Amino acid sequence: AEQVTKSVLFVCLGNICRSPIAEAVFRKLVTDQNISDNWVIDSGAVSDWNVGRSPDPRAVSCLRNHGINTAHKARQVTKEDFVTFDYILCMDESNLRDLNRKSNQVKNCRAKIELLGSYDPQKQLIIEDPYYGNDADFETVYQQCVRCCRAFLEKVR
Repeated sequence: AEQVTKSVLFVCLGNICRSPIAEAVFRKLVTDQNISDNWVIDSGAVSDWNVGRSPDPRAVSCLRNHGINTAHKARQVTKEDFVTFDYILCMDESNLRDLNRKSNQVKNCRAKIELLGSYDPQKQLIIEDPYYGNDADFETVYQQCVRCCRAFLEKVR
């Protein structure tokens, strides 16, 4: 077994609810397909408000419900992110606008930035912020992530 090394950065506003879910789901996909050795995976925030923090407890228990774990600490997206990741996948239009803006200040930006939901076979473009919702909202986010992440992987795999 030998290939090339790819990388994806999952992005949300706070990197506390959504992207940690996407990231963890994605590591699990890769792990299950015996391709971890060829992937660099990470998640970050548009905002710096929550850096250093662990993931919302509802996100942690949602993943646990699905047999998945995470040890993520919130971090901010940085300028080098744009030259080091193959892809930057975000949750909603606001994240999208925000990243595009930053990436501009980036000369040799090589990252492709897109909505993770653009990969949804069900076409639910946006991954709604679950912060003020309840346990079922987290569950629905997990579900979207699963669909989108499987779809994404099948095409760049």
